Amino acid sequence: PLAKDLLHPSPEEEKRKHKKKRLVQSPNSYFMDVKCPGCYKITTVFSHAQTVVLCVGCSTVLCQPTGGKARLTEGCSFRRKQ
Amino acid sequence: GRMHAPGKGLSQSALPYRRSVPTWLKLTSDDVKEQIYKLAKKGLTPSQIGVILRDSHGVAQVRFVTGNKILRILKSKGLAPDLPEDLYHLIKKAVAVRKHLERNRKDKDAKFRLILIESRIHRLARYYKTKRVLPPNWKYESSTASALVA
Amino acid sequence: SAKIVKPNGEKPDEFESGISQALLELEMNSDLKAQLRELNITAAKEIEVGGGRKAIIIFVPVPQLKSFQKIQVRLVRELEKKFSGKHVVFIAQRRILPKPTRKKNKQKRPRSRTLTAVHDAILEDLVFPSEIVGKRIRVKLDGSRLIKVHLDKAQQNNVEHKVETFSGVYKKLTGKDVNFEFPEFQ
Amino acid sequence: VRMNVLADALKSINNAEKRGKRQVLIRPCSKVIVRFLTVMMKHGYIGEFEIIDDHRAGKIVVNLTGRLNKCGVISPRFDVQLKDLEKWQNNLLPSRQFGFIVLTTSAGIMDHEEARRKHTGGKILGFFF
Amino acid sequence: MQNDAGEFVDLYVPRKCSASNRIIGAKDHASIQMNVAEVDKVTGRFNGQFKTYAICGAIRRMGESDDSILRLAKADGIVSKN
Repeated sequence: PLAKDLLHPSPEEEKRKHKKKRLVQSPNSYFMDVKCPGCYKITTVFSHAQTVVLCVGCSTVLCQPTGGKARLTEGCSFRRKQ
Repeated sequence: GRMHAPGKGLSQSALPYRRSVPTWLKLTSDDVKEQIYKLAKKGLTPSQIGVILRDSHGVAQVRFVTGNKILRILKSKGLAPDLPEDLYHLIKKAVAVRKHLERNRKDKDAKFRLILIESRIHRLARYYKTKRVLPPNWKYESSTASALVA
Repeated sequence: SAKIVKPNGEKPDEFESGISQALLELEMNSDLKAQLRELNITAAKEIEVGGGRKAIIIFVPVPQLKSFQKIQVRLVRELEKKFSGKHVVFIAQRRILPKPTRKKNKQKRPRSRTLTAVHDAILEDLVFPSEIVGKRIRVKLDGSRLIKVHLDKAQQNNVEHKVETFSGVYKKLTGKDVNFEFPEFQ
Repeated sequence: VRMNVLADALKSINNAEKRGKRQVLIRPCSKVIVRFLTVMMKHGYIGEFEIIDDHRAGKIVVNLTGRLNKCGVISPRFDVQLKDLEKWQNNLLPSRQFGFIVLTTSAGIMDHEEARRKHTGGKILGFFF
Repeated sequence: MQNDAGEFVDLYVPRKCSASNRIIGAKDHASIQMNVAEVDKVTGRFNGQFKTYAICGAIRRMGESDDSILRLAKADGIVSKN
């Protein structure tokens, strides 16, 4: 492998490295929109959450913080945004 | 390398490239400052201001919205604390070790850890006494250290 | 053609006899009321790209440059409707301060207003509707360097024809050439 | 803990040219090491290199040609006068036909031959041949 | 090697590897010089001429001669163009 063009990597190889060490660094986090079942309120919760997110009106618990990436409590409506 | 452990851990946050606010964040500079003025009055500290408005408010980084940092806007009209947040937690953690060490005299491991935390206090105290964050006569006394922490 | 929309710090107003009039006249766009009544522009240059392809630029006072971003796409369309065969860009007047040296009491130059941070901040309002997702400045084997700017392609659907007048207006204002590229999403 | 950033970059170029590689990746970029590399690109040792702009310190990808023997660094930036320069040349150059001790002057980062075409003794910054 | 008289004062000009651009020595007995014979366009037979590539033994022992000889056939109009 003497001639890897290491300015233009494929995006597949770009995805399977560290979040550092990349040609331009970019985080593996994202933001996600979550409809709690029984309300109009779309929540804009961060993916690697560390807090217990509560809903405003129907104040049930939305997600649980865990090791890397937050586990949502109920099987709920859910989409990746931006 | 890690300061007082022989660790080579590479795990830290990586800001993305685009400094701009995303197109879905309809949440203005006036609104995020007054939220920070609200819930920092509910006893919270600048390392945990940004974590709850990241998780439940979508604001990715306050400097990308306001053009100012979190502890910078707390000091903007005076309601920021006296000791810095990172000096506070080393002093709070060193009191917990020292109170433990009185009842546990033959705990020779905690006697080794107690000087490693207390060295990191004084190396960081000499930084703030050059940036004039602390007064020059400020000294970490272990006797009155339990009165600095609440 | 009037002293309301176009002020200066100084008296000269050449080549605004139809330019400042061009945004006095227009009616019933989205945000008509909060634009024609209090905001203003500063200056305009009519430089050349390519062949006979002119490009009028608008110099803008900086604190209301932010107020031009939320109406820019509904101002490019009207200014290109009136000035046909012509492109419209919005660049702040940013006022370089010189680098101090060995040669009264000047308090220090903020790095917001330094020559490196200006010639960078000229881009991200030049390409307004597409922000910049990378920059790959590359030296051309002879001391001449070349900037490759990666735009986002999430708003590619307006910037296809303006890319060669983007490099020409960046060469006259700054002095250094670019070229723009549209890389895939990551 | 990177005490010298020119020393780390130019160590990194040297290992891959003897490894046979066509490109390197230089993790911190500087304005001393982009003016360092356009002294050997101009004399014809490396080719097209790109600066990867990030908002923290950028990266550099260099296209290696193969014409490089060694691209070291003189790690204390010693001061060298134009009286004193001739005994720097015969120590760390393989010959008087080629190779350059590149040194930073008040008039810019130059060669050794550019340093005496001008009258601009300076601080020695590195060498390459 | 072009003295100031302007004369060639040299026993020979040694070859250099087409991969690593370094000089094949006088007794580098692993340096190959082999030919790759191109064909004519319309019928695909050997037309008479060929193209030479020298691969030095130091880059040959390292084990990516095949990465080498394909890469310079990729650049010199032979293998695939995709």
